[PDB]
Amino acid sequence: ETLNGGITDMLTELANFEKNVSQAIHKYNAYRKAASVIAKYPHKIKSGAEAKKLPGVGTKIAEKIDEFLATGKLRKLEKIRQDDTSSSINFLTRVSGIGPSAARKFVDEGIKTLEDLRKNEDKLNHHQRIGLKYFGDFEKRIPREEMLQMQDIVLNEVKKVDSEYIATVCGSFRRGAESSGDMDVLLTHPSFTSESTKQPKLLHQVVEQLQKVHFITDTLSKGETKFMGVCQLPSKNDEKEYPHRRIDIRLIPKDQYYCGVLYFTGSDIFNKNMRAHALEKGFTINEYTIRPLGVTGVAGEPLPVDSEKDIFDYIQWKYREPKDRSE
DNA sequence: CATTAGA
DNA sequence: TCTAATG
Ligand code: NA
Ligand code: NA
Ligand code: NI
Ligand code: NI
Repeated sequence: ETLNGGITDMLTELANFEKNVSQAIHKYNAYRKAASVIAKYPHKIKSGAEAKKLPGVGTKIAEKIDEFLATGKLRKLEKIRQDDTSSSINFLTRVSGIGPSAARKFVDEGIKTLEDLRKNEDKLNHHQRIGLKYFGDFEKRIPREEMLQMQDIVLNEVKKVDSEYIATVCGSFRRGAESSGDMDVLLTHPSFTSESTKQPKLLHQVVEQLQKVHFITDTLSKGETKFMGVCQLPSKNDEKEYPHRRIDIRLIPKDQYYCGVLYFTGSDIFNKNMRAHALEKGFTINEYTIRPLGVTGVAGEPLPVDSEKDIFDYIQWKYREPKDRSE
């Protein structure tokens, strides 16, 4: 956690670089497992060899580990850290909709910078266009102050179109989070569950609604169960407008909401932890259900959940207010 | 770990 | 269809 720091960080930088700039999944895949066990390692890694003894530690990484131990740096790391080609991929990548593949290809054509990107806005697809469009706001964190306003609106409409709708702004926001990076709305309605053959309009309806009044301003992608957009608080009595923000809404079969809800609320840790516990207590938990553990090894059987509580009850835990879903 | 675009 | 991208 700190004894192993610098080693694991460089190990990560190393990996990142392979996976992006280059296309070396393995190398990249290599660096991480390494980066992983060395972090679990309980003692100060004092030398290559010492590390090397690890699983996942080859001579290659060892080699690097020495050089790093030896001198506060690493050349390849210094060289990569400098490299404009590589530097660039690192950047373009930020743009919403721009992955590494694309990052590499733009770079090859010479689009390095943002400006470059604009001039060739033609080469960019919708998503990416939008990305480039809201580049700045895409980066800004959302204040819960605003987080609250947004939520106020969304629930308001959802209700309006259908009083039967169930919506939950999941995420950190749900966890008190002073700030948040983007809104996640979990949707479900009673007339949509595991079996009942869809009702696409169900998603569609509300979407309309939300753009209707001007909350949704664009569509990143919209399909029958997952809307992905941009949205924004009405600019008041002017002098101050609101930044464009990423927002996702997903429809769910009412017969899986709470797991789903549980699930997105997280935190990552709250999850696994709640996850490892449901296990001893004879169960299995995942993004949509909870199934009693069968002795024969495994077993199925979706238990009936009517709220986040039911889930705990099941695994017999303490109802954890989201506030304290932190770990 | 899956859903949507795209080409 | 595959392959990319976001979550
Ligand atoms: Na080894
Ligand atoms: Na990106
Ligand atoms: Ni998100
Ligand atoms: Ni989020």
